Amino acid sequence: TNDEEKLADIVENEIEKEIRKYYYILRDGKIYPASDYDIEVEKGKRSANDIYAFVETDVTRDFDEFLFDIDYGLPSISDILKFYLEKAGFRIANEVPTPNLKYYIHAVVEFGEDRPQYLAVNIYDIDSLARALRIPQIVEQKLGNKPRTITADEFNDIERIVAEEQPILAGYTYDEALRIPYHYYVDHNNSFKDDALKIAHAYLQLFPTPYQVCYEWKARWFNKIDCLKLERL
Repeated sequence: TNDEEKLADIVENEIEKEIRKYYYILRDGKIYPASDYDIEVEKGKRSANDIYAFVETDVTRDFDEFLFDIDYGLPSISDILKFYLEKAGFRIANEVPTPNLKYYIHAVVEFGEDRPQYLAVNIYDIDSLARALRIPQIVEQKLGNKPRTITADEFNDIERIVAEEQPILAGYTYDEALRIPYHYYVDHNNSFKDDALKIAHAYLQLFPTPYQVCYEWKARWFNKIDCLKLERL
C-alpha cells in the first residue's frame, strides 16, 4: 500500500506537469513517456528490465464515462497476457520483454471545458489480474510450463481463448462483459440494466479491487479527495 501511494503521487505529479504545459515508472520511481522510452531501449540506452509500472492515461469530458472508466477501466487483454507471459519467462517473437513489471496503472482525467476537474488513479497488481482472467491455466494448457519464445500465432490463439471464448463474468465472454455495462451506464439505455448489474456483481466479487487514489483540480494544481465522495457525483 505504501508503494501504491508513492506510485499514485508519481502519476498525479506527471499529469499535473503535463496539464500546465502512456508511461513507464521505473523501479527508482522515475516516470517517462513509454513511446520515447521504447526508442531508448531499442538504442541500448535504457533497459526494459527497469520498468516497474505501466501507466495508461484516459481523458474524458462526460461524467458517466469517467465513472465507468474508473470502475471498469481494466487493462487490455493483450497487455495482461503479454505482461504475464514475459513475467513467467516466455518471449513473444522478436519483442523486447518487460520481465519485472509489477503494476498496471490506469489514470482517468475528467475535463470541464479546456481545463480539468478530476483525476482518478487505479493501481492493479498484474499477477492478481492474470489469475482472475485464468491466464496461468490457459498458458499452461497451451504452451506447457517450460518458458521459450512463442510465435505471434501462439500468442493470438491464447488471446482468443481468454477474451472471446471462456465465460469469465456472469456467463459472458470478456468482450461481451465490456460492452453491456457501457450500453447501460454511458449510453443510458435502461433495458441493459439487468445484464449490467449481473456482470457488475460478478466483476466486483471475482476481479481484484484496484488501489484507488482521487484528486480534484483546484486552481492550477491537483488536490487529494475522497474517492467515495467522487462516486456520488
